[PDB]
Amino acid sequence: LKTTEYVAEILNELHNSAAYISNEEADQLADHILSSHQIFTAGAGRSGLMAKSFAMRLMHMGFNAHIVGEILTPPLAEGDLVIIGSGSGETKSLIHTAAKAKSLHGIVAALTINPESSIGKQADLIIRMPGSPKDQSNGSYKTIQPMGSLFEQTLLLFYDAVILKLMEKKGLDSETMFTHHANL
Amino acid sequence: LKTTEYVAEILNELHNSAAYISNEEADQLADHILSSHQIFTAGAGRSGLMAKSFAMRLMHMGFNAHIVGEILTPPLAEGDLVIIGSGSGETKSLIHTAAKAKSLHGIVAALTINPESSIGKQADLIIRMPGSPKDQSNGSYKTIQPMGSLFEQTLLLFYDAVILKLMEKKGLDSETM
Repeated sequence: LKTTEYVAEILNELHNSAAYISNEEADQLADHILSSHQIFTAGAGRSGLMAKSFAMRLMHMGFNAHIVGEILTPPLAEGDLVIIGSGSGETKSLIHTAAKAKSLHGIVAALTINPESSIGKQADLIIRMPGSPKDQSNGSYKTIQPMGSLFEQTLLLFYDAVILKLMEKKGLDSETMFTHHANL
Repeated sequence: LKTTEYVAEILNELHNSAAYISNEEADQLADHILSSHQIFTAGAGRSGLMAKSFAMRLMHMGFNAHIVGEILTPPLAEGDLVIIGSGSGETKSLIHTAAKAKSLHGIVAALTINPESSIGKQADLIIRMPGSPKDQSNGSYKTIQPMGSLFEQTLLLFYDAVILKLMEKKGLDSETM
């Protein structure tokens, strides 16, 4: 295949995966971002990178956004949000993050294939992601890509869409858009 | 209005945008990756995040992948490839990177909206990205999202498409990874 055909193939995969996400949980996420005084994102590897890109945009929008596990991460307080992207829902690091977060009476929101997983079970809000063996045998999910790729891409677009819904709720657009980005 | 609808909006913007890329360039980037003995990715901010995603997946295929500007990045020798993602092609940190790389006889590929930009003029391979004033005035390029969002999403999708082409050329699939 041509590289551009692979791009288009990828975008085909992302269609079946996207829409399939439930609005009620998603749109609830945006309200939590609006209330909580602090917001933390989290993920491992490539999912970690996507979490970072979301926190970057949130900061640009002027939320007190943070990334779990960086050098200058502040302590979570009661009420703060924690957003966790994890396919498996099993990554031991992020289990600990959710558990520790709930103990401090933070709110945990998990984005995962497996709502029943160790991370899902802890979450106050689950945004269920496609990729289940049931989804695959269904025809509701399929992929040509090495493991993680489609789920990681779904995180990005999903995160960026949450950005759009926050702009809307705050009455802004990609033209007005004043972003708080680094200077030096 | 609803988040899943905005997802679809983004999907729409990507369909118009993504495939808008030239394969002659693309497949030659895959060609270069298989040639060079060391591969370096590069970017700033979010584009930097995408390039880290690339290098990681390139690492997974057993390529000699690194990311410009990390603690353990080794020195570039002649022949090596450096892949640079820059919307405007005018990020100062990356201009230097591009410059230094060529000045060391490395091969430079740049993924920018502006081929004649500072970074463009330094590159051996350009992968022109969608977003130009022309394409804007044309009515072909529209984005409802904060600046760079679309270019960045595109970078990621392209990088993962390039991974797939590399798998094809190496005769492997999702399983063998």
